Amino acid sequence: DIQMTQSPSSLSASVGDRVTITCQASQDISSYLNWYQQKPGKAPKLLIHAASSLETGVPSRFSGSGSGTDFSFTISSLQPEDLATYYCQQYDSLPLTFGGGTKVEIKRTVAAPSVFIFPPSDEQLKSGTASVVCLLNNFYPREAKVQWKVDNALQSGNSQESVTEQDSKDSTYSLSSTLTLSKADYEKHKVYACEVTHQGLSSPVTKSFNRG
Amino acid sequence: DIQMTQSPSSLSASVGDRVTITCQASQDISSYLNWYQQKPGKAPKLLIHAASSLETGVPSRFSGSGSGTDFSFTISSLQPEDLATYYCQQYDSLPLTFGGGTKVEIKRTVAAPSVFIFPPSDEQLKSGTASVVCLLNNFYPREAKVQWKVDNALQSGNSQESVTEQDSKDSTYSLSSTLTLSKADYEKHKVYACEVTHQGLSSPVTKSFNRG
Repeated sequence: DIQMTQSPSSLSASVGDRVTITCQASQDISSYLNWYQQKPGKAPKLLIHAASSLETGVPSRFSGSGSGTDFSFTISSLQPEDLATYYCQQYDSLPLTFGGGTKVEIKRTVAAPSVFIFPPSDEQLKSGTASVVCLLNNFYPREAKVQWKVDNALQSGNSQESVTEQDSKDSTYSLSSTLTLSKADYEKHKVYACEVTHQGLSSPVTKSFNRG
Repeated sequence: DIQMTQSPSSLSASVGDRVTITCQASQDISSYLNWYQQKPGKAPKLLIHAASSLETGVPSRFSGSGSGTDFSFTISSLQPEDLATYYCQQYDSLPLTFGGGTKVEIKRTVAAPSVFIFPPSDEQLKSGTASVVCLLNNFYPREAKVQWKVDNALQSGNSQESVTEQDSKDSTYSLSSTLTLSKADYEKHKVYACEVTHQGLSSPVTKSFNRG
């Protein structure tokens, strides 16, 4: 088939920066190339058709060019809402093939995570499990550490965390750590602590509560 | 343009099950529909072209049916290699619209969400806007439904959700539903509720707060 080679695999640039992504077809595909934008968790959206025709409704900062084997896509000045994975697709023939994609990540200033800790719900305890939740809100970069301490003893392999994709409004992340103990182990202890270390934190922040 | 609506948005199933997704167009598009498969972090792959033409190389457990406005896709026996997100796309005319997608995932121990509700801070209300958040935490499968009620009335068109994509999928989700109201509207009501639904919950868990 026609192989589509996209580059780079991912990249980070500041808002206002020009972004250029390229695609090459294994063979001359004339001008039959489309560019899609895939926001996190959404269906892909067409931005550019036939190598350079900008779809109506798409911001003018997007543009494509080239023909034959080499093609390129450009974002004049990167904005928070451009956070997505861009794909090029050749439509010279079936099977319509896509390139690997390119994750663009917005670089921005360091933001300190504002943190909260939430004790298990009595309704949750009734199921045989207690989940203590620790929330790290609006931070940058993503590299953040969250260590659990139950009665001063460090925890391991009983924590699970979900971090969000970079926010399209302010380019920050939010993370949620969850300590899961059986109702028995939970009742055996009093102090539940969550130690969050981040780059915008001079010293590790510790949130905690005393069991009822 | 032509709007494509898929169904369901996600589904959990065990290896060997017969799976069926649907896709309906806002207007007759003949057989001009493609069905893609997208593994996490991969570019979509065309599986079916022209409504029911299996692309050379795809396994026969995959089938397509439909014409005009109602289409469907079927997997005779779900195989572990089929766990992914599927899309339909119409190519009757630009902008080559893609449906929302249907995430097909494996059945596992049902994990119920611990919902939390956060009211707007005074600093934000200063801005003239009011956003009340409702976090669904650490759940599974992804199928969940957050419903907002203000002074016991059902709201619509004023909330936004962002599901945390799970990376290394022997995991769980987190979902935020943000209801934005103008300051004046926010101060015109008392009770703000968020009623979530999930298969882990025996009954819809309604979480709320009273302005004040």
